[PDB]
Amino acid sequence: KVFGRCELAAAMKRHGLDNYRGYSLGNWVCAAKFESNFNTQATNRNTDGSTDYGILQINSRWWCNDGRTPGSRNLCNIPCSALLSSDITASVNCAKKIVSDGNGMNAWVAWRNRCKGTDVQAWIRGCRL
Ligand SMILES: [Cl-]
Ligand code: NA
Ligand code: NA
Repeated sequence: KVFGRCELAAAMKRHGLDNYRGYSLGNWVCAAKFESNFNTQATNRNTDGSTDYGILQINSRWWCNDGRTPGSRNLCNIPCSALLSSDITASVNCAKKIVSDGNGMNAWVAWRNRCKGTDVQAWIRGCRL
């Protein structure tokens, strides 16, 4: 399922992302846009066994388990398939685990590159009427 920009931003605000660990809402929409293009079903079969999953393109090497990434971790204790659900809640909760450990959103390359310097409050403008 591909979210509308404001559809997504609303949900991300209901999932408590607004300023979560120092990161305003537009940040989260900006990384979602530039990781998956708002599509909860986005995958990216990284060259080795690893695979980026869902709206925030979570990597199976570290966070979830697909059953195909030898000696990966599962730091969210979820199977990857759950990220592709079209609900963002699983993707959103594992992301909160990622931003606290201390990088934080730098953990997402698309955020690090396409969002860091931009004016990010623009990714949520016009979404209230
Ligand atoms: Cl913002
Ligand atoms: Na695995
Ligand atoms: Na979780």
